Amino acid sequence: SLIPEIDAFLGCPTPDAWIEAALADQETLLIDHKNCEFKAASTALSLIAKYNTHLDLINMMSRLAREELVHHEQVLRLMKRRGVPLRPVSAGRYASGLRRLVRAHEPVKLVDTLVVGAFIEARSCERFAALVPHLDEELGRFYHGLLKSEARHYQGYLKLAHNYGDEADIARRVELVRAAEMELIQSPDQELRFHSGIP
Amino acid sequence: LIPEIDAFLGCPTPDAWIEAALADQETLLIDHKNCEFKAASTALSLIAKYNTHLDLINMMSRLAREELVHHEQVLRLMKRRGVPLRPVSAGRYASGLRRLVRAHEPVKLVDTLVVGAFIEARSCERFAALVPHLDEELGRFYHGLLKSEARHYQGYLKLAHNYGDEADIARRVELVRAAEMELIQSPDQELRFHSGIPQ
Ligand SMILES: [Ca+2]
Ligand SMILES: [Ca+2]
Ligand SMILES: [Cl-]
Ligand SMILES: [Fe+3]
Ligand SMILES: [Fe+3]
Ligand SMILES: [Fe+3]
Ligand SMILES: [Fe+3]
Ligand SMILES: [Kr]
Ligand SMILES: [Kr]
Ligand SMILES: [Kr]
Ligand SMILES: [Kr]
Ligand SMILES: [Kr]
Repeated sequence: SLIPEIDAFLGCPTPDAWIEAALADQETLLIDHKNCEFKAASTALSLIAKYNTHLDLINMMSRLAREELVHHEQVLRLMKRRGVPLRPVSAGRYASGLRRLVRAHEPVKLVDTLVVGAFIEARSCERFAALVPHLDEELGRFYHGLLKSEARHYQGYLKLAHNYGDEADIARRVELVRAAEMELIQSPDQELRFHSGIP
Repeated sequence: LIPEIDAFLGCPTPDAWIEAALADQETLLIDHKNCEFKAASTALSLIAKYNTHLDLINMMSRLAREELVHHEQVLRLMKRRGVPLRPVSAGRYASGLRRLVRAHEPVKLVDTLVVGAFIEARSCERFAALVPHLDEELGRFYHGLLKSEARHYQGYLKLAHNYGDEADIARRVELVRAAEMELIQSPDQELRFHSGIPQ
């Protein structure tokens, strides 16, 4: 069943405890979300630069980066309308945690990087969906719009991993990262971030 | 205010540069492609550095998207013309100009933006020098990129004035003009879009 459904692909749902913390501090959530959109754009560019002879990756990543930059700009606009000031919010543990599972040897270092991307995007999709019933109208609508783009990016990242890797080795990678990702989501965490664990 | 391009710049593109470029248009295309990418990349690095300057962040996010569209257009054109994706290392020009930037704020930022204005202004002037010597499709593509380069030159300089200091900008402009002219007029071992004179 190539490219499963979001809840099938993921190892756990977003905890209610995370949701409660998120609702109690929507301003730091927004700030971190803004930063996540940007980071996704910059990650895409770093991939283009590392894999500069991989034409398929380059063309998908350049387009993806533009989409993520639109989202970054939209989060900024919404922050502006609602009087949310900018302030520094350092990166959470999640994406680094997953990047540590990545192997050091090409070409498998690439397929793993892309599987990690598929997980980040799948989780963002699931987590937006968990959030939107609890938000005000304009925020819920914005986040609903985003969750649909996250589902496409999840597919995009998995398709690209299959473009450069073998079914079995990917299936192995997905199993290893699934477990690591569940642990980061379910484990306790000393901070609120979009992809933090339970506080 | 904002000077016209030839007035802002310290010299025209030498005729010897143009001769070299026309004899090696595959390398020029690949480098051009890389420059569009590097411009998006630089724009993102600025957002990450100046992650609280709202005007900077909004201009730079938009600018990156536009630069990535151009990255993609040059790739399309490379594909139609059988230009392979071979690595071409970065020329001296951009890093030569950055060496001029002072280490201290808020003047490190102004400096960086004026370097930005010079790179964009030179790209505009150099595309215009090339257009009349190129085939139909390249001529039209490079002509369509002139307008945006002039606008980006405008944008960077306007943003410099947002964070300066009429006198301080004027002194920085005078200094970068000199170095930039020297980077363009001096002999260079490599053909790039922003290389100096051959030999
Ligand atoms: Ca002049
Ligand atoms: Ca050929
Ligand atoms: Cl765009
Ligand atoms: Fe996004
Ligand atoms: Fe996304
Ligand atoms: Fe451009
Ligand atoms: Fe430009
Ligand atoms: Kr939120
Ligand atoms: Kr988010
Ligand atoms: Kr996100
Ligand atoms: Kr060219
Ligand atoms: Kr260029």
